[PDB]
Amino acid sequence: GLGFALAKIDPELKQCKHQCKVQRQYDEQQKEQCVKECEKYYKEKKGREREHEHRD
Repeated sequence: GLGFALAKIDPELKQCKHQCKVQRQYDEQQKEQCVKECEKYYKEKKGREREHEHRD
């Protein structure tokens, strides 16, 4: 299919995913779980969402 597109998402995952990928190296499945938790915050709230944006 046409999965080449980056398909950017909300920035809140930028910082949370970064934290997951920088702290304690994780396998594809292990990193999937951390993203799942970060993504879960976004998913559950499903609102405008706000963050400090200390990093990036």
